[PDB]
Amino acid sequence: EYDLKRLRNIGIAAHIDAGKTTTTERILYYTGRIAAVTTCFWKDHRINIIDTPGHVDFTIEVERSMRVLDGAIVVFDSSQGVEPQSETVWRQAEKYKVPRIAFANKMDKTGADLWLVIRTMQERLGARPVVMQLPIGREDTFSGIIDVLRMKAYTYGNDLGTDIREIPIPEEYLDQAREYHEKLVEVAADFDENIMLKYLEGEEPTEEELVAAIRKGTIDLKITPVFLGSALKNKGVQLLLDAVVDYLPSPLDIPPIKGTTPEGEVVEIHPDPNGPLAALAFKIMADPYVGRLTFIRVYSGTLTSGSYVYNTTKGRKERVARLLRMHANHREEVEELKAGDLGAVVGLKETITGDTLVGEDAPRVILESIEVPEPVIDVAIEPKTKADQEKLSQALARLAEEDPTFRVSTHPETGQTIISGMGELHLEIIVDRLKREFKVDANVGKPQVAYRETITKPVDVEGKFIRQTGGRGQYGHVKIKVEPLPRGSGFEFVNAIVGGVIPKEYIPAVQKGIEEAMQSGPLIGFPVVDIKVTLYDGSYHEVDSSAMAFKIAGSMAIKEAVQKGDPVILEPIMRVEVTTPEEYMGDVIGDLNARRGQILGMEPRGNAQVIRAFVPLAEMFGYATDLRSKTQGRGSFVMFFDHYQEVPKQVQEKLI
Ligand SMILES: Nc1nc2c(ncn2[C@@H]2O[C@H](COP(=O)(O)OP(=O)(O)O)[C@@H](O)[C@H]2O)c(=O)[nH]1
Ligand SMILES: [Mg+2]
Repeated sequence: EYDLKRLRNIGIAAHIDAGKTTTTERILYYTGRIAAVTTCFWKDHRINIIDTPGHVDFTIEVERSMRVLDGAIVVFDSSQGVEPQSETVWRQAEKYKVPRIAFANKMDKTGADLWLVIRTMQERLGARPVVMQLPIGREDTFSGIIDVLRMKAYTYGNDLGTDIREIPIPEEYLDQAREYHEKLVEVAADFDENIMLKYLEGEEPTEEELVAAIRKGTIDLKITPVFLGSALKNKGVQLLLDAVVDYLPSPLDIPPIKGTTPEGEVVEIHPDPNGPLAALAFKIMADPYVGRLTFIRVYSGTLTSGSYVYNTTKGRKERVARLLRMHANHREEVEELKAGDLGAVVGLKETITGDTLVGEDAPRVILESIEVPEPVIDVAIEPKTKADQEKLSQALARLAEEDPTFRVSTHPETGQTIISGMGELHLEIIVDRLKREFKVDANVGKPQVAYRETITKPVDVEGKFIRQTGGRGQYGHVKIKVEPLPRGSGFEFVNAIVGGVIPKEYIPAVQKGIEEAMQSGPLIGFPVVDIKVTLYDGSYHEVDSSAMAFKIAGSMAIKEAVQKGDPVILEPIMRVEVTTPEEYMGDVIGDLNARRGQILGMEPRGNAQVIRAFVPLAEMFGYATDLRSKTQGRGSFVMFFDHYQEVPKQVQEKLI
């Protein structure tokens, strides 16, 4: 009941509204005649369907979901062929070196041309797609599908899937069918030698030869077999399954994952159920009654239900209580989860999305990197009126655990809770996450940028404090030397008091006091970073001095002594991989250098052209729509924070 050669772990990446969701939903209907990844069966093959992100912008989620799957299907709204975003989604496919096939959906829709896809496929996606099926009909006249591979046709009596009759191709669509059979074998002959020789001598190859050959090609990334249908009208979907088994890869065709030994050495993990074990927990999905199910693709070895696996990313052991394969209607308990297969685990306390798992006495291989995002997008948030402040921070509790990658901070002045993250969308999703499924309605603020502040020249000034007989005598007096530290060298304190000049007891306050003003730079009101303070002189009032009057004695000096060291804003200067069609280069490169950018290289990937840059995050708000407009939607870009840098003189002056 387990042959690695019969699995087929696949995804469904479509432009929104192409039918990512409606194709799957109709894919289960046909499979199930007997939710992250959702196993199922078609002619003696298992087909674990990983879920690919909703919006294809999701990059990181996308990265994962990619890594987790073997084959993949692209769904094209056959109104517009490869859609602008369906164009962008192909980019991701191209990237992660994943074999695939394509689905012309909506052939009933008014606006139903196949060739439209084919043309703008090779034309816009550099695909060299191959035609395997020809419609019988056009719009709402669409009556079937021809398989030019096997030279037969299927018909569809009703818009249901109740009626599918195998019919010999109509005399009408015959001369077209024959031309494309040939033209195809010309692509099969491109892979099999025995096929060419039979094309020439005029011999008909064999269905296997054909399909066998076409498969090497689909797989080895040299084509993209192309079928069509309407998932709405329930036609050609079966074929699409007959496709997947035929062309889409088992976990044995795709290459082994690049895993990293702890010594640095990066070795390759070969799909072997009877060897050391490792897996990837990509999806921490919170079930109802069962609890924290974490979803895992297994690469080597076997997962036994009731065992002790090692969370290699965190470092703590985990116990696998039950092993689940979630199906279309119901769950499933299993004892094994072998290699190349996918599923759900029960237990695993401290295991988050991405964490790698290996088994007890097994090599500690990590599969995912170590990216801890520098916090760059600050967002301010009052509750509704402290009716929703209740379930505000108690809401962050669940959110924090399963995702480490975001600050939470109460802002100095306004006391507004402040959420510090990576990207913009990263933050926006949580608003919908909170103002809806968390029942935390409230007052939101515009994304801000993580400006930090610092000095440049070394200063040397004090910070007294006097409030005598109010209510009992109060007093305290510091004298400090501050100098600027190198970038992202952060804080350093030094105590060079001679002795006795200030009481030993009261230093903590001076420190607690410095630390409290470094949350408010004089330039805007952002955390002062990169500095070296030195307490060296002072005075005290023997009775009047107190833990309060030296917290203030000290705060009054870090505040004051900043506005003297020629203060300076620093800003987040990002790193960008913008994907533009080769035609819009001279156009958007201009866009970067308008946003104080500094272009680095340009290296080709696919029919496209990618460009590495140094735009200030400060100049990035709305860059999506500005590039979607300059590439007519064809563009796409990704950020990866790089460093903090100074702001130029004219940049600062305006910053108030
Ligand atoms: N004409 C036509 N419309 C479809 C078909 N499949 C899906 N749709 C429409 O696609 C829209 C959204 O598709 P959806 O399942 O949400 O795809 P997704 O947005 O990419 O996940 C729905 O409003 C459907 O009516 C099809 O085969 N033919
Ligand atoms: Mg959808």
